[PDB]
Amino acid sequence: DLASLAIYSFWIFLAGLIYYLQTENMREGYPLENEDGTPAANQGPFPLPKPKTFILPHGRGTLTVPGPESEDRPIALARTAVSEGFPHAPTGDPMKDGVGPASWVARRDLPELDGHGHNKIKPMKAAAGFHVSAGKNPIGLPVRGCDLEIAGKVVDIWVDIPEQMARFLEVELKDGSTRLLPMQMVKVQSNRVHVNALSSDLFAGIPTIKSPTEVTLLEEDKICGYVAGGLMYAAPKRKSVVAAML
Amino acid sequence: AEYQNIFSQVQVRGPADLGMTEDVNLANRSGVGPFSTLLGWFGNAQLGPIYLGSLGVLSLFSGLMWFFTIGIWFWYQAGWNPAVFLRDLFFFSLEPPAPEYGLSFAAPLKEGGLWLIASFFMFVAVWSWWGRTYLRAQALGMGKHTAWAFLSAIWLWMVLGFIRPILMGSWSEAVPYGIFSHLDWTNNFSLVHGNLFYNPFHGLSIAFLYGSALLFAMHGATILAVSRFGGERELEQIADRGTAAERAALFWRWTMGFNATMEGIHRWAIWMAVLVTLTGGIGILLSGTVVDNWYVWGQNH
Amino acid sequence: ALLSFERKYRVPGGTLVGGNLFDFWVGPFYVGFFGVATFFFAALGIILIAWSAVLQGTWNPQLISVYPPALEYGLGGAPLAKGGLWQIITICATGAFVSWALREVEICRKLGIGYHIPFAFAFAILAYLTLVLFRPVMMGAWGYAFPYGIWTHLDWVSNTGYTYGNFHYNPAHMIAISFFFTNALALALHGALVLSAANPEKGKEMRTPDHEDTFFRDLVGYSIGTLGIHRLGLLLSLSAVFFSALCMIITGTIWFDQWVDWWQWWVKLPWWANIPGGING
Ligand code: BCL
Ligand code: BCL
Ligand code: BCL
Ligand SMILES: CC[C@H]1c2cc3[nH]c4c(c3C)C(=O)[C@H](C(=O)OC)c4c3nc(cc4[nH]c(cc(n2)[C@@H]1C)c(C(C)=O)c4C)[C@@H](C)[C@@H]3CCC(=O)OC/C=C(\C)CCC[C@H](C)CCC[C@H](C)CCCC(C)C
Ligand SMILES: CCCCCCCCCCCC[N+](C)(C)[O-]
Ligand SMILES: CCCCCCCCCCCC[N+](C)(C)[O-]
Ligand SMILES: CCCCCCCCCCCC[N+](C)(C)[O-]
Ligand SMILES: CCCCCCCCCCCC[N+](C)(C)[O-]
Ligand SMILES: [Fe+2]
Repeated sequence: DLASLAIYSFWIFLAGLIYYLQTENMREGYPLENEDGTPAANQGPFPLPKPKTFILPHGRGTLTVPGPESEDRPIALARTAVSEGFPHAPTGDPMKDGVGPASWVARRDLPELDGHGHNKIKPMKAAAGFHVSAGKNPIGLPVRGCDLEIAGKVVDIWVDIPEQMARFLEVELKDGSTRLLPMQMVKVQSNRVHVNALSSDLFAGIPTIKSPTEVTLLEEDKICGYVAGGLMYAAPKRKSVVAAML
Repeated sequence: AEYQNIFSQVQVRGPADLGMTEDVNLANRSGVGPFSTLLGWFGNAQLGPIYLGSLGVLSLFSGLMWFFTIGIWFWYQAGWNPAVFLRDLFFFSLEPPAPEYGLSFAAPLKEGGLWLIASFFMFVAVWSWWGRTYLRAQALGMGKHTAWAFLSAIWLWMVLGFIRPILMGSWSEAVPYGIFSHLDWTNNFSLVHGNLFYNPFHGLSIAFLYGSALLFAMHGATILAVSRFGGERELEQIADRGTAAERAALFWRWTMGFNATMEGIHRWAIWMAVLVTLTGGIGILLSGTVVDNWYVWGQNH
Repeated sequence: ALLSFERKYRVPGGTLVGGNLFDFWVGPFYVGFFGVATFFFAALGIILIAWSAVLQGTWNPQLISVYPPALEYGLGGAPLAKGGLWQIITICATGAFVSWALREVEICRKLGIGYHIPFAFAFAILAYLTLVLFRPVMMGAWGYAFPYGIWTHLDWVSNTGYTYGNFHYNPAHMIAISFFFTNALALALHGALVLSAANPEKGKEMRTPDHEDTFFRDLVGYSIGTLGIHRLGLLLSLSAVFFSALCMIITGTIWFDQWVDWWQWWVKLPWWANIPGGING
């Protein structure tokens, strides 16, 4: 019967499509490794896809995936048990060493570029014509950490020019240098910007940028990694919901 | 408390973005429209510019004409009285030629002919817009992924209003233009074909429709969960993987044993959604042409 | 077995219950207290489904069907083979789902990411719970819930629908369908747009966000942006489920008749209500 042939053919197609989709999703992270970097014996039933190459614009090279793993930085974690499957503990300071929820990836140390080859993110000082169009303007507010102590003041908003959005707040610290705080990790209130992830004492340890006017993907990953890592690691200094709504 | 990044805290605005040029004929691009602070709380505030080449002009003309043919019949059915038009708007209906007309265009204007003209206008409008999704990608050197995905949606529409009627020899087999009446037709179609819940392709379509809301709930939530690491900048994350892509992949690997890549999840996405209308279209095309009663077909199986 | 970049994330911490006791992985899967809770609730629920299969006299996937307590029981307990078994499996199901969401929260805590995925899953759990708990309790009987069986829950959908005529006429169901349809449209479109930019015409350089924005600007005169589309996706799918749950929790509790008749409130509005003509005059 025609409808019978059709549904049989469809399940054959669908089995094929799922094989394609899953192999396609193995272009990053595979081969799988044992907890000490050696190739794991069990690689599962799907093979690696043949390589594809992305030609990256403006002299950024090419990306060929699948390929050798790019991570080669030291990972400061001790094994906790001889058997596979258990946590690997921080050997030093997890926030500083860049492991666990404070991890970062060694992304390219150049800024992300817009379609016209210009820096995507720029301080609003330098972004001609950009201005706060709605909402509480945070520039000028004190920034309070989770220990309810002031860590600095917002001296600018760093803007994504093509998407026209606030990506970071530039915060000036007690010694006069600044750090960038991820916008989606701060709370702009009427008289303050509150950062739940970080106590005041941790603001100086935020990774710095090299140029005052641009941020590289590598810097962004270290900043965002560090700040999110504070939800686990700054938890001792985080005052209660009770203490803060007082 | 935490910030969930569902609505922006502060909006920032700058000079209007006119876009990339590539091989777009710039003469055919309009000016920038207004900026909306309302939209800006959720997405981009900028409206415009839009490209309006000959194909865009034809699509808009035929589409407005489609709306006009339906509109004038509704106004007629309302006895040209504004108050009757507003109370019965959802009840009016532009109906196909009756079965006796088969596939001919000899149907009286008030009894099928107006429906035929409306269908012509919608056919030209949809196919013009399809051509346009292809050509706007072409002018920017982009892959034709949108045009192909749009073809799956067009498949269901084509089966319902043109291909299955033609195969069945009659325009009465197509759908009316009316809010409640197209709902009535949908119900009646299941009744007539021995309950569509037994149609294997309607079951699949449903699985992919539920699947689409499962997967966009999952993907949207994952990206906003890692937007704190620039997760929504998916193209650079594909080009040069960051911690947003790693933590996104590892949430799902630790939750359900397997995961995607920043590029790969968009293939799961376009296929999950495309398969809704692809399976749906086959399901309807077989109904009446091959299978008259899906319960009965289900028994011989 | 770890992904090439995974080791640095497999640290201690993030557990909501029992400190480090359940803080480990079995292969790729993370366990945690809520990992063992999901295994218990899932296993017991499945064993009780198998026992209902035994009592029904069948082992066939298509035929196994666990039924709610018939209406006489109201909201009281029932003998195991006559609705009791459904009641216990429902407890197991709610427990396995809530545990899965809470397990996801522990994984979010270890990875330092936002809690958006467990939060979104809670909407599907609440939709299930509308059909199984909230609407039955508000209606006074567990029998108004659905059977746990592949084809029998479809029979339930059909009969329930048709008790109120063509269920298409439920206004909240209409809104729910609109969000499902728009969600699938948006999904197709987003998948297509990121892929058209990452995979341009053969031999060209990889496109950028700017090109995505210009494609959609050229086509429809607007671009919601890369943040906005993910915001929109989560909102369309979640609103679809919210209105689904809404359309059911009102059906049988505050509306009892043919849903097509609801629409007559607009027609009977005094000023146009009696004008001859149209469809309703
Ligand atoms: C929403 C309104 C109705 C309803 C209406 C319909 C309609 C109408 C149809 C279905 C269909 C399906 N329904 Mg239902 N269904 C309901 C509630 C449920 C519940 C539940 C716990 O609430 C479950 C698990 C299911 C499960 C299922 C699937 C077996 C099937 C395909 C759905 C799909 O792909 O989803 C999308 C999700 C994914 C793609 C993720 C993968 C999930 C897999 C497919 C689920 C397998 C479920 C498993 C067999 C259940 C047993 C679990 C344990 C092993 C005991 N339904 C409610 C009561 N359902 C379709 C069908 O063909 O049925 C015969 C169909 O046409
Ligand atoms: C009593 C009624 C029957 C029934 C009868 C039917 C019938 C009849 C059909 C379906 C179809 C479908 N049914 Mg059913 N269905 C029933 C019960 C269910 C239940 C349930 C109980 O929960 C569910 C979840 C579903 C779910 C579904 C979907 C999976 C599927 C529609 C897919 C879609 O995205 O189409 C929406 C997509 C389109 C319509 C494509 C539109 C594309 C065009 C090009 C758009 C042009 C727009 C135009 C120019 C105007 C706007 C322009 C402006 C500028 C904005 N059905 C009951 C049992 N169902 C359809 C199907 O595919 O069959 C399997 C179908 O024909
Ligand atoms: C003949 C019947 C009537 C009708 C009667 C009904 C009835 C009755 C109901 C609906 C409901 C729905 N109908 Mg209807 N409907 C009709 C025609 C249609 C048409 C159409 C094109 O004709 C459409 C598009 C729809 C669309 C819809 C949806 C809006 C809605 C289902 C989604 C939902 O609730 O998700 C909610 C999601 C869930 C319930 C899933 C929960 C999943 C849980 C949390 C997890 C499961 C995990 C699993 C067990 C684990 C598996 C492990 C495996 C190993 C993988 N209906 C016809 C006219 N419709 C349903 C509704 O609104 O529900 C509230 C409903 O009850
Ligand atoms: C809220 C919006 C949408 C959504 C979102 C969503 N679903 C989610 C998530 C999200 C965000 C998850 O994080 C979670 C996930 O991990 O996904 C992979 C999940 C999930 N959505 C799933 C399914 C699902 N979602 C659905 C719908 C939706 N999910 C909406 C469309 C549907 C349907 C029918 O539409 C289904 C089938 C699961 C695959 C997964 C959650 C996994 C989980 O909780 O499983 C633990 C349970 C077990 C291992 C087995 C327990 C078995 C029981 C003891 C017995 C249960 C019997 C049952 C009650 C009846 C079964 C028979 C039916 C035929 C009636
Ligand atoms: C779909 C667009 C509708 C958007 C309306 C939502 C506006 C959110 C307003 C809250 C402003 C943000 N806030 C609190 C930080 O100031
Ligand atoms: C009969 C209707 C034809 C519809 C088939 C649509 C397939 C869309 C496939 C999307 C993935 C393919 N691609 C090239 C665009 O990436
Ligand atoms: C003012 C006019 C509003 C009426 C629009 C009618 C929408 C119902 C469309 C159903 C058409 C189905 N179709 C295309 C396959 O024939
Ligand atoms: C195109 C979407 C298909 C929807 C059905 C979803 C099936 C998910 C299958 C998971 C298979 C991947 N795997 C083997 C590694 O687990
Ligand atoms: Fe995405």
